[PDB]
Amino acid sequence: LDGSQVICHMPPANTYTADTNVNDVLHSIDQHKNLVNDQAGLLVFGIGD
Amino acid sequence: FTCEVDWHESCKFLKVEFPVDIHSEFASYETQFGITKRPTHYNTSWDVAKFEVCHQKFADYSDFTYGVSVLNDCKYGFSTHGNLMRLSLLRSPKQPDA
Amino acid sequence: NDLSTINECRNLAKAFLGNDIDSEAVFEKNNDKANVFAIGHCHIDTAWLWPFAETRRKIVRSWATQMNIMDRYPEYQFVCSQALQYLWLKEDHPDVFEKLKEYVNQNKFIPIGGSWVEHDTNIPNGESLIRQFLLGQHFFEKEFGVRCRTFWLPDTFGYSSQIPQICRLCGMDRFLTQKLSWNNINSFPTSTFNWVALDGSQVICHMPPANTYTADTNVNDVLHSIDQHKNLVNDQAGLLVFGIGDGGGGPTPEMLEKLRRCKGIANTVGYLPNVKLGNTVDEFFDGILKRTNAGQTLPSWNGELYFEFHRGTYTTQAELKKLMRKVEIALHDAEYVSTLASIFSKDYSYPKESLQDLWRDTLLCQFHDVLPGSCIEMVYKDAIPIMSKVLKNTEALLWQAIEQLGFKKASSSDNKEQLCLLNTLPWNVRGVITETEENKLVYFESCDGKGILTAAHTSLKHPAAAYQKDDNFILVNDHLRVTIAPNGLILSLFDLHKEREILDLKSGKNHAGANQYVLFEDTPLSWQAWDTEVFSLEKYEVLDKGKVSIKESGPLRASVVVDIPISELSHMKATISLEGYNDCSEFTGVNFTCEVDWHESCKFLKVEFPVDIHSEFASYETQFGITKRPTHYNTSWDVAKFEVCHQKFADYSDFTYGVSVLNDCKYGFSTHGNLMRLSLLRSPKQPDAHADMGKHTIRYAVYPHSKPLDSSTVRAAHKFNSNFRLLTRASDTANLDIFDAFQLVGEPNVILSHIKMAEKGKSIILRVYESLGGKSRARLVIKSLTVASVTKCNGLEEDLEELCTLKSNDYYEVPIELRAFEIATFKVNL
Amino acid sequence: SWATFWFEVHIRLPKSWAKYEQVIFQWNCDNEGLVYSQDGVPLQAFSGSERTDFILPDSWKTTEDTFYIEMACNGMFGTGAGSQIAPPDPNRYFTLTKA
Amino acid sequence: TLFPVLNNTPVGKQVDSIYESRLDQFLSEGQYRDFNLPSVYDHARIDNP
Amino acid sequence: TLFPVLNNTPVGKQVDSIYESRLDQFLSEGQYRDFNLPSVYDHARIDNP
Amino acid sequence: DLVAPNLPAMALAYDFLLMQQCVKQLPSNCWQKYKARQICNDIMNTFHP
Ligand SMILES: [Zn+2]
Ligand SMILES: [Zn+2]
Repeated sequence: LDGSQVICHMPPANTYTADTNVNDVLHSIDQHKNLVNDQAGLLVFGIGD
Repeated sequence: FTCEVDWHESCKFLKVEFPVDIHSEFASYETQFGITKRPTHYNTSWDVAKFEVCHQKFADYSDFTYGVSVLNDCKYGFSTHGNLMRLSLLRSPKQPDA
Repeated sequence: NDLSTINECRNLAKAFLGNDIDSEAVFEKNNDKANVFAIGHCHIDTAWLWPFAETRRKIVRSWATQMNIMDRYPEYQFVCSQALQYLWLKEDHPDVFEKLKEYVNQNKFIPIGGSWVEHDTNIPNGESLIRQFLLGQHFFEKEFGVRCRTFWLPDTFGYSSQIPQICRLCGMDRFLTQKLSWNNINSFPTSTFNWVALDGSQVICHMPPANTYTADTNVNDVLHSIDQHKNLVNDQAGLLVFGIGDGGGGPTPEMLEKLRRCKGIANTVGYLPNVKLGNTVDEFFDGILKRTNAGQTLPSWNGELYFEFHRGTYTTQAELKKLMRKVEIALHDAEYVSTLASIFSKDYSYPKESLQDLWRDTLLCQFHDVLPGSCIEMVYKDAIPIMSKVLKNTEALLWQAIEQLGFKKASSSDNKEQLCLLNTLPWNVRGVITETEENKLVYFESCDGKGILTAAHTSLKHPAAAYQKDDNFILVNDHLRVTIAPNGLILSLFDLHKEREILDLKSGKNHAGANQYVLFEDTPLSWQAWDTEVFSLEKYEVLDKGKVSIKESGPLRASVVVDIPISELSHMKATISLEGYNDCSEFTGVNFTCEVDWHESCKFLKVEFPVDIHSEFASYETQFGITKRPTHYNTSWDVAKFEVCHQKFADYSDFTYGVSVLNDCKYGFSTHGNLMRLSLLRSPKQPDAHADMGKHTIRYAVYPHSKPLDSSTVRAAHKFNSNFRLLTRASDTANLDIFDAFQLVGEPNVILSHIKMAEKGKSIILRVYESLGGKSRARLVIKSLTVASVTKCNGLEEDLEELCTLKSNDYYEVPIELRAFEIATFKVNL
Repeated sequence: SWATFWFEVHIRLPKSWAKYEQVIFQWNCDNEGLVYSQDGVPLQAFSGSERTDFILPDSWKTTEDTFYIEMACNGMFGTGAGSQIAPPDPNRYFTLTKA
Repeated sequence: TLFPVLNNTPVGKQVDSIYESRLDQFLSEGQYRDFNLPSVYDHARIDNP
Repeated sequence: TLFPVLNNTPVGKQVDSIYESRLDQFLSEGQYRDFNLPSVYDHARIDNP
Repeated sequence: DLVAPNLPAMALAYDFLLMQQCVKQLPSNCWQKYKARQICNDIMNTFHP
């Protein structure tokens, strides 16, 4: 609200419980909603919840 | 206002509405350490999603000259949309909690 | 080689189109569940790539074609918007106009729009829009017997947030537009919605789903007219507007034949939607309102319809916009003093014909292409002279009325003791500092009357002072202290009452002073004089090679002068001034005046001020109200608003303090994260080889105030824009100050915008409007008059309710109550 | 560009056209034109190649009459000089292709 | 007239997926069976021995 | 650190079509030839007889 | 004519042409398209004739 900022990132694959599949590894970069700014997505794999 | 509610309804949402004769384009709700101004007009899809918002202690709705606030001490969901302030009192869900 | 095969081919075709395509009976089958409504339209841009003398011929050459076609095809109906075009057709060909009104009475050739011209709705002031509707509707009620209920505006480059209320005032509760389908960033959410104004007034707006008002009645046009409807759940009906517009004749007859065959296809093989041709636009909107329970179910759009395209239209053709605002203010003053003279004097008739012609020639140059600066060089070599002539004639009318009141011009020979100042603002301007004959600063104070300000022989209580600290120029005042670097950039703008800096040069990208002049490489994508693009801010050059000199240090107005070299062939001279004052009300802030020798090519000169204000929105002023735009680029709807339209001031205030930027010629502003940026000058080249080359006088004031946007800022903006004419009393028996006859005493946010004489009667029309956004109450004080009645009329001056007028000692004090952003109009019958 | 021409058109239909219920006059100069009758009543416009046919109004096919064409040397959107939004061409010469 | 001058109650545009999937629960005999159509079907079913 | 605490200058997300079609004018010899690359090509072309 | 072309300008022209083709052709989900677009944008922001 006041101006303080944090560098926020969202894993492009819409789950923090990915499976390191081929489509997970793909979506982790190809589903990046703003690729013009930075071409790097985080893959968070596991079985959560 | 103090509601003593014997609540036993199933899948019902008890809310309370006040039309307030205030014509502003936004409503100031209170959040952690500040004030968040939400729309009141359903213009874009980003405003149709905000049909019920979170507020800590008071939901304000004021034009340039006069204003109405709604304060509370247990409720957290409010909805101001076009002169009609609506405080969400009680839900009766059933799926994870019978 | 055989012509009977033609007829048996037609018979083979009749298995797909049906048997009735040869006649007008195709539209009589299945005319109950109609989805696409077809109407013929001929959009003739009054002056876009041709002079007005060419449109005077385009009008007749298109409308006569339409008369003959409507004679041949009985089911065909036609619409045309501008009433000025009807006036031109009746001036050129009166017999053609007689036949035209015959067609109009025969329910064909529907006159729609209800306005004078298809004006731009962003740049002209609110009274200009009300005059558009007044003139158009009066012309239509006079010539024909129709009063248009549908505001037709398909080509305007952006809609203001108060248009629905102005439409509701002037009897038009419908709206049709097509331009908002050209959004290259955000597809508009709906196609048939309820456009709700700033205050709550609503019009049922519809956009032809096919993104052109120049459709071709093809199969894909008829399809898209229903299948491209952006909200089909609310109402399944789209309008097909077919023709050849943008300055050309209407629909060819083969388009009517293709429409007949499309209806035949829909009748026989039901894939195409059921076109209905024998229905007007009013019947179409009546059907829309009937099927949705009086529009209570359609989506709503509250506020401004932002057109995310043609954003350089605010800045291009700067001199025409300066002249337009000067002419609007001069017309206000002209009919104000003329109303006073006709009220008080005995042998003075209110100049109805002169003012009517002046308003016509002003509204003609408010076309949605002429005013926004999107025409060829010849159109502007025609529009600048007619606009300057309108300004000169308005000044002459004002002077005739004033001399009838008992004053005369300054003449630069009367003594300074006998100089007065005409105010014409509906409140007491505490003091005005002005030059008289030799750049001689004279201060005019009025402690008693709001109309005539006398000169002030006594000195000022709080004078300005321009001195020089170590290699820095300080314009000190009682309120502000402006520390200016040796290179022109304001290093500091300190407030002396609330001890706080108002710049924030540390954070943000702007790290070197406020009032920073920047040259952006404009280079738009497609349309050069229309568009400015969001990528133009990445290439820029800061002008930091200036040199500051103390121009004046007198008690009335301290001021430095900076000679800033823009480039080769281009130069500028920025005068930074701070005036002295008696009351804090008088203060207008730090004034800046740029003398720009502008010769750059595809450059955008803007001026930036970081303001140390952290709010999430900025309040700009629009016609009769305040529009709050974002400042954060959060969603795509905010990335489109990287440059917005504002009438007189752009405010940016947090809960405790605020900065406004007032102006009198510029219309484009951009507030985004502590950085306010006023767009000064564009240099397009495509429709105008020399668009803004020459000499420009750009005035703008940074007015810092110590609260959220209050009425003080609105009054300071109106004072900054107003013209204060130096008067001199002519007779000591009629020099009475009757300019306080009509006052508005009450809350300061209620502005007595306009005073006028009735269009038909001898009653006084007062256009009042609250300007900030709160339901207020006030009292119209009518001092030196005997008031027979005071009714509340609409925009066209038909009475609705009769107000209860009090009766004090000598005045009357009609008590009025205005809503959030209401535009009320009061007819005072004397 | 913007230059006006006035074509007095005098036609005589062949007699064999006692048939041919509809007779047309075609005019396809790349510019605007407006047919006036002998009395000055406008009847139909020509705009480039999208509007050429002018139906003779079943009245002066029997007797050889004359009408007038006020041809304005400019396109539907002015002259252009390269594109529609380009600055007008001071010299743009049009050619009559159909009469 | 029937068209109100003042519109002080905004109406939003119905989101496609939400209002589309809402129709699935009117004929569903699942969690909201008692509020929807599959509750007035029976009219006093009888199965006692 | 290098990451600023206060972010008082918002940055928008680049629209695809606009910033995509902008690249068309850097090599174009059309209206903006003098501001783009097809103006430093020549290096004193000579064609006089 | 008799030109003496700017060799680095022509090299940059070919580079920018290839990258603009990569922007126009590569699918809407490949990060190479957006990296090329960012580089083209920086080149256009960098070049002063
Ligand atoms: Zn969880
Ligand atoms: Zn137009």
